[PDB]
Amino acid sequence: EVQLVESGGGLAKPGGSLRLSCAASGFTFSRYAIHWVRQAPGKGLEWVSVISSGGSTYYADSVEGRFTISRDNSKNTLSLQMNSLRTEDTAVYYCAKDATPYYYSGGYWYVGNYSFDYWGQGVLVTVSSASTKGPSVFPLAPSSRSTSESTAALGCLVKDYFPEPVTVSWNSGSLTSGVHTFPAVLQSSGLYSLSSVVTVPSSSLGTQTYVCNVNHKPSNTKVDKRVEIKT
Amino acid sequence: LKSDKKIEYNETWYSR
Amino acid sequence: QSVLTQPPSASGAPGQSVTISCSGSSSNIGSNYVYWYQQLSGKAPKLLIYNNNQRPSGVPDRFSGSKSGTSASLAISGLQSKDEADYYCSAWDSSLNDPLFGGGTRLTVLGQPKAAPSVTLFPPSSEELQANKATLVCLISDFYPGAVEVAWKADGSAVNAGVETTKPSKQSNNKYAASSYLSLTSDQWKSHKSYSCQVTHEGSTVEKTVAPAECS
Ligand SMILES: *[C@@H]1O[C@H](CO[C@@H]2O[C@@H](C)[C@@H](O)[C@@H](O)[C@@H]2O)[C@@H](O[C@@H]2O[C@H](CO)[C@@H](O[C@@H]3O[C@H](CO)[C@@H](O)[C@H](O)[C@@H]3O)[C@H](O)[C@H]2NC(C)=O)[C@H](O)[C@H]1NC(C)=O
Repeated sequence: EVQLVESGGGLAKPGGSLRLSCAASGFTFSRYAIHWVRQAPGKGLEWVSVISSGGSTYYADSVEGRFTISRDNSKNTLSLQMNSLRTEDTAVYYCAKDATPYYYSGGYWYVGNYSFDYWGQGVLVTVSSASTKGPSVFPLAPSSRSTSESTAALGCLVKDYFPEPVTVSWNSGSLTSGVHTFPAVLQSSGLYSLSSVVTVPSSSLGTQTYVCNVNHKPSNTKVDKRVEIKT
Repeated sequence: LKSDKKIEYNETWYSR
Repeated sequence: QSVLTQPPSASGAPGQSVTISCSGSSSNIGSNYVYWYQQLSGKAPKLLIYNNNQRPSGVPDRFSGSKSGTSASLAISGLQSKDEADYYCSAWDSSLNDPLFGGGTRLTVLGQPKAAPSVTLFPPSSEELQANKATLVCLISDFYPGAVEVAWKADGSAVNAGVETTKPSKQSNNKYAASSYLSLTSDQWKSHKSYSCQVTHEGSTVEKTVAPAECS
């Protein structure tokens, strides 16, 4: 099974640096060029860089001079060092195996055909002047649930965090049915906010506790918050 | 320069 | 000689066919191999067609590729709902000495039934108000098609400042979800009798209303 497992990435300031890495297995590494292709949020694909088996390196015009690709054929590893980062560098980055092994033709050695049959899982790179910020977690409960309401929506507001992503579970992953965690909104301040909601039976309130577990890895923050209705 | 992104330019591949 | 031009969107009927075009120039599409990629929501791209019209191992023959002059086309027959994805063409440009991607084409499969949105409105918590702030949260889910309008009202008056609404995004059940946030001071929240989130979908408007709680 072919695998390209990426690591690195994260958040940097304009002018800062980040290193991406890609670990390859399941094929003859030294026979193929390996590329980096990126994709801005909600945007299209753009080829970033390539390194050949023999160490030949090529880069897109927008990143030439700022990015340095390298590989280790004995370790089956690849790395992309990214300096002088700009706002427009914000994207998910994939390592991508060239679908065509290097070949000799017409007097020249060719590194590949710039088509990509296997792709890594993708690593998020954010470049922004805002610093990392953990979220504030607030409970979302109705002001007063009438008896006619057999069910009740409980939730957690995960407010004013940066950068993405955030994960939410309920009762340490034991509550999954009826859970809806919404994609975050981007505020004008440059911070994100999301909400997670779960519909539970009203007869369970006062009998069952409902705790939301919020994980913001970019700030190394975890928050557990119990949600009750004050009625 | 790097006028052809399809070409391997390691001298070991052509003169070794 | 340009960036490959694809239509932003395309649609087709289930069990029928759709054709996604990709226009370039003589230095890319006209003289070089064309490749096609499929990208499902939240996933990495997948090689769908290579060398103008060849299918990789495991790609069904209902996916076909073709080239004509400076244009290329990807045809999908026997359309399934799982085919909803972004489709990208790609080709080498020898004038630019660069590999090019198209802008992508979002494929919609028609026939999915319309669904009215479920709307839940949350007032601010006592914690946040203790911090002198008040965020009102309007959660919209389970609607199709993915287009809603969100209006905020305060005791009948229109609320324009402090509103931030997400773009709709597909859920796991192929329906859509969205969120609207109304950021106020505690002074604003406590100087009104009620606030309302009004969600309009397909001309039908639903309304939820929250009010400062006396609790006593
Ligand atoms: C991998 O790529 C090589 C090289 O082709 C060039 O680079 C690719 C990245 C693409 O952008 C190609 O569009 C681009 O041309 C492929 O080899 C090439 O195959 C074509 C078609 O078979 C050859 O063109 C032919 O040229 C003769 C004249 O000599 C004409 O009579 C034919 O009608 C046809 O036009 C081309 O010469 C050839 N180039 C080389 C260097 O071999 C290769 O097929 C492709 N796929 C692999 C290796 O699986």
